[PDB]
Amino acid sequence: EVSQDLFNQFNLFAQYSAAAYCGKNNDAPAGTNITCTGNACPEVEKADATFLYSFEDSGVGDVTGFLALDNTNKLIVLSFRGSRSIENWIGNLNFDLKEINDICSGCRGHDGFTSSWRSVADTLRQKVEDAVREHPDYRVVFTGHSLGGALATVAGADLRGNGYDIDVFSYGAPRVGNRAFAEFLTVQTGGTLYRITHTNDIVPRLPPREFGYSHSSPEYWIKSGTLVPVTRNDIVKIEGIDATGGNNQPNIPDIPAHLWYFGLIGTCL
Amino acid sequence: EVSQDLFNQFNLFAQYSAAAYCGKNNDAPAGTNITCTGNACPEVEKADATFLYSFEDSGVGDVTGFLALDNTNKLIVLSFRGSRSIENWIGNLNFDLKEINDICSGCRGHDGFTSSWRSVADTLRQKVEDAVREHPDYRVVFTGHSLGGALATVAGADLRGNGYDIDVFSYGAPRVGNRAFAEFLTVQTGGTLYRITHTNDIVPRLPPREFGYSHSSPEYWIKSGTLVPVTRNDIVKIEGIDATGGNNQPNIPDIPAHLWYFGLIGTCL
Repeated sequence: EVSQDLFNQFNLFAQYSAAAYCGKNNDAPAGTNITCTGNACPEVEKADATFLYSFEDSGVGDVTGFLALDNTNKLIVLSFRGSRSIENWIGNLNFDLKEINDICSGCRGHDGFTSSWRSVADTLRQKVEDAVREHPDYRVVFTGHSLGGALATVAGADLRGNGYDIDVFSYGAPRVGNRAFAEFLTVQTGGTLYRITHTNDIVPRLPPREFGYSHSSPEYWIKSGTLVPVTRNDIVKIEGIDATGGNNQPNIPDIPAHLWYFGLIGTCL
Repeated sequence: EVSQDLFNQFNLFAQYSAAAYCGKNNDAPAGTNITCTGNACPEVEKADATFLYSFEDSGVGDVTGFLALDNTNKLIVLSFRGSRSIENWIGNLNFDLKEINDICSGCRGHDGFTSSWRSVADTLRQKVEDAVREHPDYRVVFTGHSLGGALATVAGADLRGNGYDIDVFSYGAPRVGNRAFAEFLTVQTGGTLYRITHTNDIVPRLPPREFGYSHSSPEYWIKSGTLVPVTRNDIVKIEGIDATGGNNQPNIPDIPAHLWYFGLIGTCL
């Protein structure tokens, strides 16, 4: 259903997100080769990939992650880590929508996450633009898992439209706001956002559509189970805003599913 | 380089060992189907397997585990859980011997795995005698990962001799005694020991061959990496008390390889 080529990119950014959690990237220097504990990012390891700037608890929300240069894949990857302790971070999630208009008219975006990027935007936007300058032939991708995901999406739609495309790969990201917004992220150019989800991952269930939230389109939904290897013949395009048969199926959800996107993610052996 | 039937048994007992850490298994009413959280033990979930005796923290060594009635596989399984933090248990690992002539004359063992077992030995011997009575033709199998492995092994060697074979499958087990214990465990009667190791796993290399400890033979080595699916082709039979060319290689150990035996084990998603 999804192309071998999209499958590799999905896999690779899953590893870049997982690397945000695992091995020597929580804080660190510049130029460092990227490596992960417990085989958590082999495809990144296999690439000529190097740190550009590493961050932590940046601004009001606690923003942690890195900016990488991948000479093999021709990339500049900004990766946002999610929470240190997920189950905590889960129950505490305020269903609250602050209007997004700067980013788009009539739109609505989650106060916690919406407020979280602004906190840091200028100090990193800068650091990206700089890299863009050095390798203007390189594709800018922002990725992230969980809280890291949400950030990426917010950093992305935000910082888009200054001349350089911004792809986003989110793995197990939650809703960031409203049906207008959703429609925005769906047709907004200069970056194709790829919202990846798994089975009944609890994160992209929240917040609910019952609370006026919605998700952008399409959604990429991994139907293979937890700990199960992923093949490109297990990933389905759920095109149509909030179409069902997706992470939005009617049924009951789970956390171990949040930790399995292609490989182990948001935790570290 | 092992048979298929052998592979399935490896895999089922890895799940059975996993379950000892994960699921609603830690204490539940007898007769309830055995289950786990985070896709830990699906082949055990597939079977008609219920708990017989549930325990945890019992013993003078906080010994944790379960006895399990498997109608589908026609087995009686006794499963021992490892430490809750394999690190604070690797770190704190005391290597002092003790006499174990009850098991085998001359043999000396780790005062720790011996004593925690000795304390639960009567009470658990009894409970297996009831299921063996209840099911004379069922296979008694003792299993465990990490510490669990070790205990299981020290149980097997000890309870063999009552008129029923006791097979042992340990996963990433530590070395358990001197050269006398080994040989007893390499050629002893009344049940086969299947000692499974993965790559550069750490615990099977402890305690050192230079604190008076040695390995039972044979060894079934898993060559596939951490977070990599296991095939019959990725297991290799390593022959010989303390042989090398498997796990017992002069290289640098790895905690995460210990946490992957056919699937996730030693931790829960």
